[PDB]
Amino acid sequence: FASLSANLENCTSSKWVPRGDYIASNTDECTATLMYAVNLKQSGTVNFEYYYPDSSIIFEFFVQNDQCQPSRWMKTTEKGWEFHSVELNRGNNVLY
Amino acid sequence: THCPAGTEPAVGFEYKWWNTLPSNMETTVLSGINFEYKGLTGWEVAGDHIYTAVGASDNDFMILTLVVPGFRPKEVARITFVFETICSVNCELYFMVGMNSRTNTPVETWKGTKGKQSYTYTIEENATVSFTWAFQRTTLHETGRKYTNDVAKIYSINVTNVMGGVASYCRPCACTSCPAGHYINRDSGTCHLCPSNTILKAHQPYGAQACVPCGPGTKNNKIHSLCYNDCTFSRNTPSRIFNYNFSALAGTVSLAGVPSFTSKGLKYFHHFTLSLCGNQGKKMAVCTDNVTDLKSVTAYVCQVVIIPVSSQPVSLADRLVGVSTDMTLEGIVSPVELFHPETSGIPDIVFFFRSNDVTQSCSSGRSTTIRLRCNPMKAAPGTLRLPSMCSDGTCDGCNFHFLWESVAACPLCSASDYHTFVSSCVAGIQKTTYMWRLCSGGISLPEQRVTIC
Amino acid sequence: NQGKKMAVTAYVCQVVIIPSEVMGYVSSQPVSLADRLVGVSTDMTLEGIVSPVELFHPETSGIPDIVFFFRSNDVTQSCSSGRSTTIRLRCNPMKAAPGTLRLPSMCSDGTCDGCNFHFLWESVAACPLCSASDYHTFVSSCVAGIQKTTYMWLCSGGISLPEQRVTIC
Amino acid sequence: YIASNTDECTATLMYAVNLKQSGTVNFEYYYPDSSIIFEFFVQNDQCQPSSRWMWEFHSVELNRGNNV
Ligand SMILES: *[C@@H]1O[C@H](CO)[C@@H](O[C@@H]2O[C@H](CO)[C@@H](O)[C@H](O)[C@H]2NC(C)=O)[C@H](O)[C@H]1NC(C)=O
Ligand SMILES: *[C@@H]1O[C@H](CO)[C@@H](O)[C@H](O)[C@H]1NC(C)=O
Ligand SMILES: *[C@@H]1O[C@H](CO)[C@@H](O)[C@H](O)[C@H]1NC(C)=O
Ligand SMILES: *[C@@H]1O[C@H](CO)[C@@H](O)[C@H](O)[C@H]1NC(C)=O
Repeated sequence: FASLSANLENCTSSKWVPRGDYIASNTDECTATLMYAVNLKQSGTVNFEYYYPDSSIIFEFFVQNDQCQPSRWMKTTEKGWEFHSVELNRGNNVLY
Repeated sequence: THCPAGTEPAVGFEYKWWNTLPSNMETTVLSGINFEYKGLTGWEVAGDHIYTAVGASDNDFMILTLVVPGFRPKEVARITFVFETICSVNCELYFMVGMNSRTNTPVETWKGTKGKQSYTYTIEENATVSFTWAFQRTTLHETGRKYTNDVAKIYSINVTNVMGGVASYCRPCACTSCPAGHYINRDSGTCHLCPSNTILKAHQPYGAQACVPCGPGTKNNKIHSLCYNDCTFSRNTPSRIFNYNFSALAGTVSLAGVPSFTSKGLKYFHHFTLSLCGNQGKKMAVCTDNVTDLKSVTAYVCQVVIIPVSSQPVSLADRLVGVSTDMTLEGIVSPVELFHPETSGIPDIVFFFRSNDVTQSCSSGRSTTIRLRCNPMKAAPGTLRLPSMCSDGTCDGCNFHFLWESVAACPLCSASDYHTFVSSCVAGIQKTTYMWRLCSGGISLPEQRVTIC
Repeated sequence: NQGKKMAVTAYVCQVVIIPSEVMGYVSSQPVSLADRLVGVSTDMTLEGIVSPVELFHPETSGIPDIVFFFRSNDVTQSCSSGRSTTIRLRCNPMKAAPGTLRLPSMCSDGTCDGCNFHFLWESVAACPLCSASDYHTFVSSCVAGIQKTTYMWLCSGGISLPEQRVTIC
Repeated sequence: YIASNTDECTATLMYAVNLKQSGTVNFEYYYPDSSIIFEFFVQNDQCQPSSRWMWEFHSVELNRGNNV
């Protein structure tokens, strides 16, 4: 995992922090990207549980594909943690 | 006791005691550590007041959710709470409102220890609304339930215009809805009309006490919901009568300040949509949440801050205060020290429109001040310039003020205003030419005429 | 600037620029438009060069419009006669700004002629310097022992507005 | 050879090759006129920029990632 954090236009100290059993997003105004570069040898999917408490902070989960070629926004979650899943191809997909 | 047939059938919720928990409200615990529904008993009734019970940890949220399906007939429902907090530190009351079963949004979030107070909320439109009061004893996480003193007391809950509820109090009525402009009155026995230039309030039905006359320089709307501005103000002066015109200012304008960087690199700038008058009292200047679509507030002046987008919309002009050239009107003044002295030098005009919403930061409520000026060199139909000292206009905290300059703002000059340059009868010739000496519009410039002497 | 054409060096510079943000960052096709001076006068024609006055709207003031001519030395296949630039000068009283240069509406690019590039400039200073007898006279005559002499004004600058004086009749 | 588009249109020639070892790319490019600009870069395994602009001879360095 690469926890790249950059100012959108210091927030370098603000990034996705491993809070505990769950990771936590930065509360302040900055772009904190959590990126994973995994080479899927077979067609597969990704299943992760995401908590969306408030609409103040937006959540984006797009897996850029093998050629770097790129519905990205995740809807709000109420009550439970909810469940998300997208399809992935055989290319070197890089989750963000 | 049975409500009299004269009074309208009104049903409301009032729980001054908690010997028996109302069926509408249910208790639930969300553990702070794992952010999952524990299914515990968050709040324990004490007969008189309801308080937060101790769960697995004090960081866990104590949720008490009350759900109403609809509202029985933009302040259709005014819910009022009496919250008393004996909490010590890290005391949050996440009062959330779900409009039409949407994601819960915290309208107000009190912080720290607070005494008993009354808070009112506005339901913009009829829908399913759930009031959830979330309490967190401590923001920091510590092992053990060492903090049970932090308990929030809510011993009074009042809900207005509820569907399928008990009739805790019945409001009066004459029972058909009187036409707009007629105050509902039960003792009179017939639909009685309010006096002219008066607006009636529906919150207090009986009598004309809620029917309040309009302010200076205003006209009543046919609906009597809010006063209307004629856009032409006429005041008396010893020299003559001054008739300031603002007809061209009815249309909305888009003026925003320079972007300002935050503590971080993010930048923002405030943009207000101002509708001075006209449109038969319709305040259609609304700010929506376009960024959310990837709500809207109706007011003459609309507040929205947009980043390089559409967020934080709050109404600024809901109730009309008054319209006159005097600085003060109903105890509301504008920061004239920020506005530069005008070049023309005529007495400046100021318009006042106060928003109904009251927040913690604005105890007196949101009152909006609009300063009107006239400048001869402003050949454009309108040049709205923001105050230089307060670029955002929020330096006062509750008074948002802009500066408008246009040629039409000058008073309508009378007949004797134009300078006279009539020539006298010498050598058998005389010339009579008239031209203006601050005048606006009026009769055209009279032409010269020749006559023998 | 003592004849210095620092705006290629020419009084009028031609450059078409694409948006820089669309490209991802712009300055291309530079050609001089004003290398040789043709003439300066209010007449439409000067040394066989005229401006498309039909494109320019009639001015509000109504005074005879001024036109400046500066021809570029470069000669191309498309422009056999060479590049000649025409600049139309106008004066408008309501133009309180120091200068408002407005492009011709009919020819937005200004290259419809093929060799004549024309813009329209409007400013208060373009009006002629009015003489002494220009301001309107409104002197009052001697009746009842009182007379008033007040003078007031298309004029530009000049002597300040004279003040009124009182004298017995 | 392969020819670029003479139009004012963004046409990209992309190759996604997985280098099991660090290596280089050696290609010959012709630049007759400056009207059409040439851009050649390598994007590493985390889609990321690893200079950008350019019969002559050209060569750049590549990493062990899935260079594109
Ligand atoms: C919602 O409305 C539009 C939709 O994109 C955006 O604001 C306008 O964007 C257009 C496109 O450049 C501009 O020409 C307009 O000037 C913008 N409106 C204003 C008032 O400046 C934006 O996404 C959202 N804007 C608002 C005000 O909600
Ligand atoms: C800029 O960012 C660096 C990186 O964390 C930080 O150490 C520094 O304090 C920042 N500068 C500020 C906050 O002025
Ligand atoms: C809520 O307060 C209003 C304020 O006048 C009152 O009229 C109403 O009766 C109250 N609600 C109940 C259920 O009593
Ligand atoms: C309010 O909306 C609810 C549905 O959300 C509906 O059942 C109810 O009838 C509405 N109240 C009216 C129309 O007065």
